[PDB]
Amino acid sequence: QMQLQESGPGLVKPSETLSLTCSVSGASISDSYWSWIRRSPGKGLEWIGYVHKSGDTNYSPSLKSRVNLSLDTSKNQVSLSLVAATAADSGKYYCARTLHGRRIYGIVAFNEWFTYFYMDVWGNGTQVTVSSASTKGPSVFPLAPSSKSTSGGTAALGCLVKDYFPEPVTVSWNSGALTSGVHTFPAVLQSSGLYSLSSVVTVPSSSLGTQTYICNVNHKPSNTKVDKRVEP
Amino acid sequence: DISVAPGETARISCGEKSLGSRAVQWYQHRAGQAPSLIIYNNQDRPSGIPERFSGSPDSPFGTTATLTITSVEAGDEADYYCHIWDSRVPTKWVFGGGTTLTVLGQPKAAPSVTLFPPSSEELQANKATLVCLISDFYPGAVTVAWKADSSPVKAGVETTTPSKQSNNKYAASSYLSLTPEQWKSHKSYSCQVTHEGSTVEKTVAPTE
Ligand SMILES: *[C@@H]1O[C@H](CO[C@@H]2O[C@@H](C)[C@@H](O)[C@@H](O)[C@@H]2O)[C@@H](O[C@@H]2O[C@H](CO)[C@@H](O[C@@H]3O[C@H](CO[C@H]4O[C@H](CO)[C@@H](O)[C@H](O)[C@@H]4O)[C@@H](O)[C@H](O[C@H]4O[C@H](CO)[C@@H](O)[C@H](O)[C@@H]4O[C@@H]4O[C@H](CO)[C@@H](O[C@@H]5O[C@H](CO[C@]6(C(=O)O)C[C@H](O)[C@@H](NC(C)=O)[C@H]([C@H](O)[C@H](O)CO)O6)[C@H](O)[C@H](O)[C@H]5O)[C@H](O)[C@H]4NC(C)=O)[C@@H]3O)[C@H](O)[C@H]2NC(C)=O)[C@H](O)[C@H]1NC(C)=O
Repeated sequence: QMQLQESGPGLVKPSETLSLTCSVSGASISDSYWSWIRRSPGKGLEWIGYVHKSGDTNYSPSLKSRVNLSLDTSKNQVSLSLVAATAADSGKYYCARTLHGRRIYGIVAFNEWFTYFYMDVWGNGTQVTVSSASTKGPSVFPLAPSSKSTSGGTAALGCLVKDYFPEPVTVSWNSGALTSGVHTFPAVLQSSGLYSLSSVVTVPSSSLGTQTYICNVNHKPSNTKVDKRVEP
Repeated sequence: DISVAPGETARISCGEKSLGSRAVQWYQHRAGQAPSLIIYNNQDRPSGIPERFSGSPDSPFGTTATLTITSVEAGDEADYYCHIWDSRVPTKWVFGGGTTLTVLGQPKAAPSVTLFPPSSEELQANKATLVCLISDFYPGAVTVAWKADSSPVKAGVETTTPSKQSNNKYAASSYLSLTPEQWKSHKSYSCQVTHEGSTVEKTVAPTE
C-alpha cells in the first residue's frame, strides 16, 4: 500500500535550513495532495502546509515566509524546507497524504461550500531537533547506595549521566553481568540543550560490602565510555 | 485531558463553538505511533475505524465538535485532535485538541521515589545535582516540586515526562541543578512528587 517515510537531518543548528524528505512507496505522489505536519513539543499538531502537482499548495501562515513544500515526481518524494530554523521548529515532522472533500452546506451557487483537507495516511514522523548544542560527552557521577527508597535488604545505587549530547546514552552495570534490578531512566532534555539520565540498580544491601558496582555508561555520539565504580 | 476505564464512554470536546458550517476531522495520535484519521466530514469514519468512534454532527450552529468513543479499549489511549474547518472561521493550521485520553487499563499505582543528593565527585567538579527518580506510578502523570529547606525552587529543575516502564507502569526523573554553594547552604532539599492527589517527598541534606 501507501507508506510514507520522513527522513532528514535529525539535528539542525539554529538558523540552518531544516530540510525533510517524505519518501512515498506504493503510490504516486502525483495522485495525492501531500501535507507536512509537525508535533512541536510545546503544542500538538501543526499542519505545516500541503502541496499538489496542481500547484494547489499552501503553507501555514506562521510558516509561509520560511517553508517550502515541494514534490519530486521522479524521486517520488515530498520535501519540506524550513529556512532559518529555531528551537520552536523542533518537533516530530509527519508527512501525510492529504485528501480533500467539499463541505456543501448551502448551495454551490451561493458559494455555500468549501474544500476541506484531511490526512488519511501519515508517515511515522521524523524527529527534528533544532539545537545550538554540540556533541558533548557525559560527566558520569556515582549515585552512592541508598536504602531509603527500596525494599528491605536492598539498596539503590546509580550513575548520574549528566550533560551529554546528543542522545543516546547506554548504561549497563558490571558489564551486563548485572541486569536484575536495573532501571535506566530516560534522559531529560535540560535548558542547556543537554541530556542527563540516571540509571539506578537495586542490589542486596549485604553485597555493598563485597560486590563492586560499576556502571558502564556508553555515549557513542562522543566516543566516550565511562565505567563508574559506585562505592558507598 | 481525560481518563476512562475500559468500556466506559469517552466524550471528547475540541475547538471553539461552531460559527458556520463544518467538516471536522478527528485524528488519533497513539504514543509513538503515526496519527490516524479516525473521523472526517464531522461524522464519517474512514474504512477501518470502528463504529465506537462517532463524531459530532455539523449543526446546530454553536456546537462544539465532539468525538465520542464508546466501549473504550486500551488501544484508544492517545492524543485526540480535531481539525476544524468552519465556513465562517479561517482554516486552522494547528489541530485543535491534543486532548489526552487515558485508558485506565490498570489500578492506580503509588510512585516510588528515589532521591539522590549531589555526589562528592560532582561537588568537586563545582556542580551539584539532586536526582529524583520516580517509578512504578499509574497513571503516568506526576507533579514534581523541589524545595530548598521548605521554600519552592524554581530554577535548576528539569523533569522528564513520564514513560512506560516494562511493567506498564510509568517512570520519571526530576533533576535539581544547584551550585555547590546553594547545596551546602540550605539545611535540606526536597523532591516532592505528587501523583494522583497523594504526595511522596524525599529530602536530602548537604550533611552526608
Ligand atoms: C513506521 O512505524 C512502524 C510501526 O512502528 C512500530 O509501532 C510503534 C508505535 C513503535 O512500537 C515502534 O517500535 C514499532 O516499530 C514500523 O513498523 C514496525 O517495524 C518494527 C521493526 O522495525 C517491527 O518491530 C517488530 O515487532 C514485532 C512484534 O510485532 C507485533 O506487534 C507489533 C508492534 O507492537 C505490530 O506492529 C505487529 O502487528 C505485531 O502484532 C517484534 O517481535 C519484533 O521483534 C524482533 O525484531 C527486533 C528487530 O527487528 C528485535 O530487536 C527483537 O528482539 C526481535 O528480534 C527477533 O527476536 C526473536 C526472539 O529473540 C527471534 O526469534 C528467534 O529467532 C531465532 C533465529 O536465530 C537467528 C540467529 O541469530 O542465528 C537470527 C539470524 O540473524 C538468522 N539468520 C538468517 C540468515 O536469517 C537466523 C534465522 O532466523 C534462523 O536461524 C533460520 O533457521 O537465526 C530462532 O528462530 C529462535 O528459535 C527464535 O526464538 C527472531 O529471530 C528475531 N528476529 C529479528 C527479525 O530480529 C520487532 O520489534 C514492527 O512490527 C513493525 N510494525 C509494522 C506494522 O510494520 C515501520 O518500520 C515504520 N515505517 C517505516 C518503514 O518507516
